[PDB]
Amino acid sequence: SIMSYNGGAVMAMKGKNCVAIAADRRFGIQAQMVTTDFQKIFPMGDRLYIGLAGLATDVQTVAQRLKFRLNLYELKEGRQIKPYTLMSMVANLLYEKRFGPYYTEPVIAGLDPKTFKPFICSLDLIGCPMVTDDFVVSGTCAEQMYGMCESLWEPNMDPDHLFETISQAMLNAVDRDAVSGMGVIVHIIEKDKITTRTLKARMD
Amino acid sequence: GTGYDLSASTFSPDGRVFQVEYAMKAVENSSTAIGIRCKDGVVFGVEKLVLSKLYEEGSNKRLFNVDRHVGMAVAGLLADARSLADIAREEASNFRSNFGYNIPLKHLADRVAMYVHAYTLYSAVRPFGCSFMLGSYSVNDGAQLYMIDPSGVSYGYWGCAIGKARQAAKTEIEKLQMKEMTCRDIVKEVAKIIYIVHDEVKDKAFELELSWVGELTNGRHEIVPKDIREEAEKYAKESLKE
Amino acid sequence: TTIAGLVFQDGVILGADTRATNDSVVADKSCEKIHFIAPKIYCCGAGVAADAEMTTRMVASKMELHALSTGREPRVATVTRILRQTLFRYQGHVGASLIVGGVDLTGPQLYGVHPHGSYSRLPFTALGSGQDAALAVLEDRFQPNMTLEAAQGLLVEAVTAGILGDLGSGGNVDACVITKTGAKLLRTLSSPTEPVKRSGRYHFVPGTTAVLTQTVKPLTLEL
Amino acid sequence: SRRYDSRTTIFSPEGRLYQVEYAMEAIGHAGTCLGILANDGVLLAAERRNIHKLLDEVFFSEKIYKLNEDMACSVAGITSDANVLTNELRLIAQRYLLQYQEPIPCEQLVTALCDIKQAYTQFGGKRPFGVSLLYIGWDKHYGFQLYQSDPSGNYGGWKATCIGNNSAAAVSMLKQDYKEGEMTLKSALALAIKVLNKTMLSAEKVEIATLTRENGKTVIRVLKQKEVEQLIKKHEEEEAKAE
Amino acid sequence: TTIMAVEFDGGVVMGSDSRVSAGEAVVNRVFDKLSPLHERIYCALSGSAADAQAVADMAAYQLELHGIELEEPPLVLAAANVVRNISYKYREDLSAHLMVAGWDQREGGQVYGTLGGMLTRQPFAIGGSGSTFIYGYVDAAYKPGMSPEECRRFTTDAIALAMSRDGSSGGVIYLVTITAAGVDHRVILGNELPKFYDE
Amino acid sequence: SSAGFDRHITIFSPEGRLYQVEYAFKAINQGGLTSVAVRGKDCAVIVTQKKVPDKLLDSSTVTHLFKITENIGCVMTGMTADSRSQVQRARYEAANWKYKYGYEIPVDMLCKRIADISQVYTQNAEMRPLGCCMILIGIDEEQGPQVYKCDPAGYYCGFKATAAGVKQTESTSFLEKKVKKKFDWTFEQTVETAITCLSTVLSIDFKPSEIEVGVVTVENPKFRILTEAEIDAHLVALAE
Amino acid sequence: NQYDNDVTVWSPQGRIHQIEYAMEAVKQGSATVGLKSKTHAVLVALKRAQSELAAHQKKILHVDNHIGISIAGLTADARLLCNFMRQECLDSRFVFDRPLPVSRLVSLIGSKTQIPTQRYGRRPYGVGLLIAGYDDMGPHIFQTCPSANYFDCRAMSIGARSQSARTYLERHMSEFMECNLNELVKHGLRALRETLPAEQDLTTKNVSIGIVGKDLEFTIYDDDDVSPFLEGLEER
Amino acid sequence: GYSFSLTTFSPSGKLVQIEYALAAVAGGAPSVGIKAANGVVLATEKKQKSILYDERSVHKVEPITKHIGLVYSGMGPDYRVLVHRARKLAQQYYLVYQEPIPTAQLVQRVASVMQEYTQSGGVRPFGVSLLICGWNEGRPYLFQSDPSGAYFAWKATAMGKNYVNGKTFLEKRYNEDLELEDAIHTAILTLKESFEGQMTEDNIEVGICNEAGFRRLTPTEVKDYLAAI
Ligand SMILES: *[B]([O])([O])[C]([C]C1=[C]OC2=[C][C]=[C][C]=C12)[N]C(=O)[C]1[C][C]2[C][C][C]1O2
Ligand code: NA
Ligand code: NA
Ligand code: NA
Ligand code: NA
Ligand code: NA
Repeated sequence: SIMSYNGGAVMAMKGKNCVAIAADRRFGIQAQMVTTDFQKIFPMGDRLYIGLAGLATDVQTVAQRLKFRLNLYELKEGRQIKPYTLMSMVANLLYEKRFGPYYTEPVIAGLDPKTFKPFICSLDLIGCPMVTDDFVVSGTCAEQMYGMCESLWEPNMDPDHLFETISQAMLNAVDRDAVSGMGVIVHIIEKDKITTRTLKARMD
Repeated sequence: GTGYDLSASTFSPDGRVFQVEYAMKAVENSSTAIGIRCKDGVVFGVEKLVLSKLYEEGSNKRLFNVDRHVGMAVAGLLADARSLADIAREEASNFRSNFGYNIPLKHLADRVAMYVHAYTLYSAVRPFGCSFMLGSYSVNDGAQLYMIDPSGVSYGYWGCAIGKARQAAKTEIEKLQMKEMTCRDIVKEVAKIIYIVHDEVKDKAFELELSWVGELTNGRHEIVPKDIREEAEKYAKESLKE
Repeated sequence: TTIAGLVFQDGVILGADTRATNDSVVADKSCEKIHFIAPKIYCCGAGVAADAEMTTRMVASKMELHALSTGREPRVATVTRILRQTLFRYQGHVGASLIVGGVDLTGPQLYGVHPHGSYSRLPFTALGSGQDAALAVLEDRFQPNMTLEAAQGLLVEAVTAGILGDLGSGGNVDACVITKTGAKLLRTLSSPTEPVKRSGRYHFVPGTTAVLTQTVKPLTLEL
Repeated sequence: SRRYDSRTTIFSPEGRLYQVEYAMEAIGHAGTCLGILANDGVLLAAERRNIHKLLDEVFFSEKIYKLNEDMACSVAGITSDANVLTNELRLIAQRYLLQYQEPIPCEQLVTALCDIKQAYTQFGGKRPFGVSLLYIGWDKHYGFQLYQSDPSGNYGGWKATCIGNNSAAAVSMLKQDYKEGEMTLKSALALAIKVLNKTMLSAEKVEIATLTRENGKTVIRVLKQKEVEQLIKKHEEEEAKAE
Repeated sequence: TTIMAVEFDGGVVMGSDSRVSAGEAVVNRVFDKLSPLHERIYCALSGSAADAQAVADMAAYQLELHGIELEEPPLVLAAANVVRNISYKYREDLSAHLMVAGWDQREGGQVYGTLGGMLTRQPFAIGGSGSTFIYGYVDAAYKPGMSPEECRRFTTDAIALAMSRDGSSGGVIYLVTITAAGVDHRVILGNELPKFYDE
Repeated sequence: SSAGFDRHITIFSPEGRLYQVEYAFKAINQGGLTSVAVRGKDCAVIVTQKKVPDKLLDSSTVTHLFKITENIGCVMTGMTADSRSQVQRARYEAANWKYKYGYEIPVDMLCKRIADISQVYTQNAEMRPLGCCMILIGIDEEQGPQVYKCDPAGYYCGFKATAAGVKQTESTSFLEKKVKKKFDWTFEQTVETAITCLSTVLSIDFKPSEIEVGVVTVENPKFRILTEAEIDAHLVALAE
Repeated sequence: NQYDNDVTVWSPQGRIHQIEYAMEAVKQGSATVGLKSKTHAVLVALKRAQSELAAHQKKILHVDNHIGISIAGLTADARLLCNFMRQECLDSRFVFDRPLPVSRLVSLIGSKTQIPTQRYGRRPYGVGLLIAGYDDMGPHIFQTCPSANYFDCRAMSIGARSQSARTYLERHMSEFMECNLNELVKHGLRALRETLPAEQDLTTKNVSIGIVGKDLEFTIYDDDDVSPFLEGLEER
Repeated sequence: GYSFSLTTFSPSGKLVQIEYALAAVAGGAPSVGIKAANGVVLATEKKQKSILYDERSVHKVEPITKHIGLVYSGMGPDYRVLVHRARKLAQQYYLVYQEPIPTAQLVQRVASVMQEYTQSGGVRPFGVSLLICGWNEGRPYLFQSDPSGAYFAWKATAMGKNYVNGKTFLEKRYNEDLELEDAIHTAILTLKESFEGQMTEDNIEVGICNEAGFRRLTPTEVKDYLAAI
């Protein structure tokens, strides 16, 4: 499979007035680990982040081409993009290659730059958007993440409660996936601040 | 009118397109051609002035076969006329490829007239210096005679004349009750009218060109055979004396 | 997916389930499959989710331009034509199976549009993986000129047969009742599966996750 | 058709490009626009021509355009032509960043747009863009920079320059009081207020923007009405002390 | 599908079954496969539904503009060549067989086959998956000089016979009678079908 | 006032006029004919001069009334070939509309479309506007009988009654006085008004072969061209 | 003049001056004669030398085994039109395996050369040809002109002072069809001579001969090959 | 086609074809725009040469989308080109961002089209000035876009015949805190200043824009406003 060539896991989770976004840190080609610090989560605003798993080259191309369109947008519009608008912008980008797609399945997490209400979503490789009020997952361990998320997720978690839930859902999911891991990075997005943490994770 | 007369994409202050009127002047300055619709077909006659005795008989023909059932008679700039015969031929051929039968003459005239019209709208091209007639005969359609001018106008006729003696040939055609006459009798009258409008003083010599399409030819457009042409030329010269 | 449609006495009723599956794994428990085209024209989508999303979006957009220019309420046959001719050009590669239902100056109409560009006008229809369950319920009890309440009941039963019988279908029943006086969007008209609650006492004491690195970036300076 | 052809990209007998020269004449009619380079920043101070009681203030500025994270510009000429060019400057900057994953060095962004303006004067048969631009920016190669470009597609880097209405008068006034290497944006702001006061003073008719470096990040800001008024009164009070 | 067209003195009769099937699934059991190309010209659709509908629509559009430029209703031969040229130009990408029949003031009632881009005028013609089982029947039952009612009866019996043997044909029978007078559309319901041996 | 090429091509004059568009309106009158279109309670009728000065012409081919669709007909005034080109375009646009949208093009939409095509000639310099005027009639399913007109300028509008050609100003001055009076606009009243509008304006007592009449009714919405006998029927009624 | 610089511009008299100016190019070039008998088509030409130290410009060109041409006008336009004729002939032998009927090739020249006379920025071909050929309809002499018009001829002459040659050809027209090849070439040479002033005469340097017929493929005779045809008559 | 510009700089640095296009706008029928606190009004003189004109067939006040509207002064046929293009541009924005186009964004995209016609080969500029109204953040928007491709945000403005006097009349009657119903009244008053004849609900056209969107006022609503005049 093309999606399992590099591997990786990305997940987003909604809390009470906050959102979380997490990813593994492995860069590997098939069974060979190459790098243990590969960036998969890219900031698209002060309170808006995109998580990209799948084929490494396309994770980098989609993030770069999305940043291009976003910069032109905020320059023309003279305002920070809304989470839903960034989702539509990713959908258009991905669907433009409907018959030769980028091998990536995005996850978006943020707070509205005016309403501060949490937003989470995901898109398939050809840009079909899916908004949820709990969690979204993408990666080679989507079954593992769905099991962890379905069991651990609770409705109005405080930043610290959310941090523990997303951390345990990622850690335990990627530890049953051969081609995901080498560490986990988590971003907790609040109205007042962004907390970034790397976890003590398995290195095998 | 000077200034407003160099381009077909320019109207003069009084709402006229002079480049089209100047193209019509080239038709008026040309020799006369006539076409008469009768009870069983259409007959064409052309006053074909001989520019030199060195040219062969039949050179610079002004009568064309545009389709097996359609004939064309021209007046004006001859290269433009031949170019229009090729457009009409290709148009008739295209209809057969699309629908599987012979193009109806009114449709062929409408189609060709719109190519002509297209050359009256822009500075990129010039209007055709040509006026032509299309004649046909079908059992379902009857006899049909159309005439297209440099502007792109197409009309159906009973009698028609284009060129130098356009009005002179018209008053002679009006003297015929062609609706109740046959192609065989009308050929005599066509040659007669050409011999009347010819200018012996201004033009040293001319050759008569005769075409026809009717019940006699089985809807085919063809030349009037040498014998029937000689009989029409003898009758035209004999009626010129008396 | 189980999407169904039905023509009754005073209009049309469109029905859909709310599950999106990613190869035997339920990704979305609550997705909207009934799309807006025009105020009195709606469309149920099945097939490739992105293709159904973008084709409905495209025709709603073309229909707004059509209505703005004409100054008239749009026709159901126009959305059928536009959809048909766009799908035909793509030779089935745009995997949109659509149920177009609506009300125009000629009354209620219902159409089935397939990915290849073929269509049919019908009194009732069903599409998606759960189409045969819905179609069995419609064939069993459809009668022409049904009352709104009788037709809504038949539609909920037809979509429910697909939800329970088809593995690729689930969640809730969404419906859209289109009449001469507009459209009433009944989001979650029925939930065949009642809240499946549990003793989900899964709480982690703060500090159970071992952290190696921490960085706090404040945003109060911008606020 | 040769009769109607204006012949915009041809030479005059003195080796002159008349459409370019006629475009320069238009720039003279547009609002005064100046730029001053200092050791701690750069500035653009421009005369506002959209002054009217019934005009609504919907945009951050009138003549100041952010181009990229480290650059901004100001224009003088046909405003619609300036909107075309400023949009293209943003595309060029995004294309550079997509390619190298670094911001476009200031001079490179200027030369790129200038090559497009130059093309309009050599081929195509089209009229040139009737715009002169002043660019302010920062980069890791030359730091704080000021540039000027003309309809000809010609450019130069400057310590202080002026485009638009009374440009020559403002340039000689700048030539007198600019001290090379000893300018701070506090002293450059006072020089901008002084030059504009003669070549035109109220905050309603002025528009100032600064480009500074704060914590390894570029800060581009247009001054508030309260801020501009402090600079106007500080100039008025400096003349009141001379009397 | 089972489609059929018969010429008579003064017009044509066209018939079709009503089943649209995706393999073993009947997707539409009441589909009318007789489409008007003009006032007195119809076509019978078979093969790929998407292709058949696309060709029928382009032919109807081409023929409408043709009829207006010519100031007369198109000839059935012009309709036959319009469909045939499309089917032939795109024979590798199209998989439909559109039988074209109707009436003219010039040639009257005529039936044309456009199978794979060819063109043939026939006294009667049959098409579709169901036509296979009724070749012997139409050869044994066809008689020259049939009246409009005898043609309808023949088309109905032949199509009912195919509908009973062919899994891909079924439903009701749609009939269309085109004459100088106009067109008569008729439906023979699945319960009112003519009965024959069926064991 | 003129500056440069503003009298030769479609560019603004110092007053903001398009001289070339103004000259295209003068080209309509070059034909010497006048047309009238009147809308009624249940119908819409068009009438124009039919001048066949030569017995040598086939009078059946001399017309200014054209069928665009089964239910839409028009009268053309102005330059003949330009008019036949515009009718051809109208026929194409109407057929193309039904192909893409699956319903018949409304009269206002066909008129708007022709007007939009004409506006291009008004803005692009390489070509001239058509020296012709199109008046379309038809019955709208929701809105009733319709009379629409478009210009060499690209303007278009719907009307209660309208005119074109040499006596447009005189025919509109007649029609606006007749529309102001109390009338129950029957088919007979709409047809007579159009005939006696053209007759009073040209100061001519018409003969059947001297005019041509086209009509659309809610009872029979197909565009119908009147025969010499049917025209004569209305002419002898006006003699009384 | 305002109706002088473009082929798309008709003058108020119904004239295209640019076509009439292109016609002049033919009149400026040296004279060439073309005539025919029942079996042969002959082309005779006056080759003009720019100096005593320069050779005499090629006036006769080979098109196909059954066709040859004589030129008068712009030589680059003559070369362009000759190359067109050669290709049209080649295509006919490739597709039909049969020589292209001469009258059909002349029709193609007429269509091809008419195109630039109706398009803006384009110009007429400034060349006139005399075409000798032989096909199922026997020998032929055709004339093509910058105006795009073409003529079927019994005989013809074009170029500088060619009216003199036409006067001779009009008189002896009656003899041509029964002449033997030597008698026919002689008639062409005498017509060519008439254009020349009374001082100069036809030499083996300024004479070119082209012949095609029932038994002869298109052959060009130029210097020593011209000598046999020259010896016969030398009076006037 | 003609590939050279028809608009060029004069020796005095003027784009004379854009100045002549502005004269076409100046000769056009009056148009007024007033941005009230809770909405926007667009009013125009829809005066027809005769009674024979079917008044409800064609419109001057046109919707672009559910929340954007337009009016103009100058060339009617040129206007229709810009309306079609503006409606199209608004749909492209909606397909990509799934959110109604901000008024300023639509104005900018339509101004670009207008600028093209001042530089592109073989075309003259539009002889139209547009007045675009909209509602998007939580506020009303009124913009003017002129033949050169330049745009301006306005609190209130006039265009066409007697526009300089209409703007002075608006200058003294504008209050930033106006209600939409009060702005409609003073918009009809601005038109009355230059209107020649008796103003009825059939020879004037009004369009409004608020949190509910953009719509035209019916002749019955226009009659009720004229009742207080
Ligand atoms: B027949 O040959 O079995 C039939 C023709 C048919 C049925 O429905 C239509 C609709 C429009 C035109 C033709 C037509 N074919 C089918 O029913 C099949 C179902 C679907 C998959 C192949 C083909 O189209
Ligand atoms: Na996913
Ligand atoms: Na792992
Ligand atoms: Na390992
Ligand atoms: Na069966
Ligand atoms: Na023009």
